[PDB]
Amino acid sequence: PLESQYQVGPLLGSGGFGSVYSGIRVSDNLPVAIKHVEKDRISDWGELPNGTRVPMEVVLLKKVSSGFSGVIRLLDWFERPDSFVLILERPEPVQDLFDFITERGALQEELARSFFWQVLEAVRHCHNCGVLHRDIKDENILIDLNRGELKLIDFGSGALLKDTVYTDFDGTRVYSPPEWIRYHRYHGRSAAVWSLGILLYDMVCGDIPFEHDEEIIRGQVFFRQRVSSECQHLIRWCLALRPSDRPTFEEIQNHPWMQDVLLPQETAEIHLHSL
Ligand SMILES: O=c1[nH]c(CN2CC[C@H](O)C2)nc2c1sc1ccc(Cl)cc12
Repeated sequence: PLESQYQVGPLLGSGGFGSVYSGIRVSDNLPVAIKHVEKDRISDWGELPNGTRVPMEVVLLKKVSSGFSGVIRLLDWFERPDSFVLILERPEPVQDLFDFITERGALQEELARSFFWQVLEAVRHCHNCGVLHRDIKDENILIDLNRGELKLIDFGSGALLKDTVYTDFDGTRVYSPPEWIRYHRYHGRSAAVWSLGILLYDMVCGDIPFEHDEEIIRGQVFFRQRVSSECQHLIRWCLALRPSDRPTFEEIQNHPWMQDVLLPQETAEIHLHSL
């Protein structure tokens, strides 16, 4: 047990009410993120395979951890009287997709296609593991600036994936679909695909398409930057008003705009400058 197996560093992130510290695993120097979660604001508890009462976030992290590098891995966790503490992998150097977009504006299609594809692979891997993220967005995506690999983070609004209707939601409103806004219901996959359309527009236009409830419900997309027709068609497809008109993961990945994606390595050399 105990907190001498990590050395705590500076607080990460530039705002918000959460607490995440840069850390280093004393045992082997592995860089890690130390995320503190308060009991008071966990609304969702689950119970572990061996049946302990933990935050849903932990149950979901444990279900998606494993060889595949597309989701940040939970390396360990500890409970305290008033909070849980989660130890996760930390790439170094790293930058979130929100900052990266703040710095570099709208991304070339080629870089968006490669980022977007790795996001699809990560989300497929969560779904495949029985986990629904429910807050896919540029702040919840890390870029490993050296290998050009993206990593999905923050399962704090997620749920077990199921085929029936969800009537609760706690993620980011401007990424949530029109069926949630109007009826307080949605289904997992189709909701996630809407958030993927918002994300792809964000990447190619440098900002999200909708801020207000009405624009979400209206679902009309205006492009403010030059964006190929195939990419605009994928986006409008993801943002179909009717859930059953959205594409599956498989159709998104077999879309003509998704062909000939760069490997992560090439993506970092070309767009992140590696060598
Ligand atoms: O689960 C997380 N949450 C957050 C916090 N935030 C709340 C604001 C944003 O949604 C995400 N950061 C991280 C994680 S894992 C992780 C791993 C490496 C690094 Cl460098 C940061 C993080």
